[PDB]
Amino acid sequence: MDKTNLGELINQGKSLLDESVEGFNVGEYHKGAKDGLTVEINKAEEVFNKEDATEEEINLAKESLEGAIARFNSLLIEESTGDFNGNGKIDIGDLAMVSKNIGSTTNTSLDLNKDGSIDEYEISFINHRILNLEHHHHHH
Repeated sequence: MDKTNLGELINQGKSLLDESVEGFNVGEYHKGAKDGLTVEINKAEEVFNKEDATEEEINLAKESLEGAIARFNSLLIEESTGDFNGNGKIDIGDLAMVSKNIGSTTNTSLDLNKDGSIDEYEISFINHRILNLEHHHHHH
């Protein structure tokens, strides 16, 4: 069963984008995700079922398949992206960590989306988590 790299990287691909949704919190990404993970598909599926999807197209189509899904996977406000500082703190990372670079493709370690640019996609969660963090007095 050829097209392994494809059928193995795409099966989940079209199932990810079709499972995920652009929203603004855990389980939903901001925007620009539905494309990447699909762009790899549009380019992969065309290979998955391609005839020349031999030794030339597979690896050629798996490239973005192994790097595009890995991206979108952390686009839906990574189930645990809240840890912007990377040490375990969700309160200032929005007004000190993420908002700091905003639009930087070097510090993707704390981008709810991981689109390589601290933008709205990365503020969505905190912006909400901050407000609806507690209802007693303060502190987590």
